[PDB]
Amino acid sequence: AEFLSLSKARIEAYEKELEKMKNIIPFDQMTIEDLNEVFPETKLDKKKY
Amino acid sequence: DTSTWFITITSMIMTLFILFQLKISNYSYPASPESIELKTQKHSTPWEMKWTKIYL
Amino acid sequence: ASVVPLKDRRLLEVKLGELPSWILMRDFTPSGIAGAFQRGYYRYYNKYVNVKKGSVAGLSMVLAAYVVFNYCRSYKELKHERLRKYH
Amino acid sequence: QFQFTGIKKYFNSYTLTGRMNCVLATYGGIALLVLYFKLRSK
Repeated sequence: AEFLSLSKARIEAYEKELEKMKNIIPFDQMTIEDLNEVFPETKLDKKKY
Repeated sequence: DTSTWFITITSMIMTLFILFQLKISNYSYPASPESIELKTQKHSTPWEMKWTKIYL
Repeated sequence: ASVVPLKDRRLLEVKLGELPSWILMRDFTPSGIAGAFQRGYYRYYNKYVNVKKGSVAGLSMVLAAYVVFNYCRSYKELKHERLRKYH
Repeated sequence: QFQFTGIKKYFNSYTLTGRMNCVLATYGGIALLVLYFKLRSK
C-alpha cells in the first residue's frame, strides 16, 4: 500500500499541476515572464545553437 | 574635408556601445523555446519510472 | 526637463506606432491593432497605403523630421538668394 | 545608474583584451603632435 500511500500525493500534485497549466496560457499577447516558466532560461552560455 | 586633429568623435563612439549592448541584449531566440519542451518530457517519464518503481 | 522629453516619445510611440503587448497593456496592444494609422494617413495624398503591418506613417514622420532639422544647419552655407524671391 | 549592471557580466569577460584603447590613445596622442607642430612652423 506504499504506492497507495506515496503516489496519492503525486496524483494530486499532478492534478494541481493541470490547474496552474490552464492559468499560464491566458491571452495570446500575455506576458514575457509568465511564459518564462515552461520554456526555459539558464545561466551564461547554455544555448549552443 | 581633409579634416584634421581628431580629438572629436572617437570619444563619442564608445558611449554608443553602451546603448547598443543594452537594446540588443533583450532579444528572444526561437530555438530556446524548443529546448524547454524536452526536459519536461524526461522528468515526468522518470517520475512515472519513480511510480513504476513504486509499483515494482 | 528630462520627464518632459521622455513623455514626448512615449506619446508619439503608443499612438502612431505601434503600441506593444505585455498585459496590463493587452487591450492597449489591440488599440494599435486598429492603429492610429488611419489618423496618420491623410497627410501625403493616399498612396502610402501599405502601413497595415509594415507601418509607413509611423516611421516616415521621424525621418521627415530629421531632414528638416538638418536643413537648418545647411542654410547658412548655401545662401544663394538674391535681393528678391524665387519663381 | 543602471547602464552598468545589465552589461557588467559582459565587461570583465572581454575588456581584458577589448579595453586596450591605450594603443589607440598613444597612436592618437602622437597624431596630435604632428599637426600642432606643422601649424607652429606654418
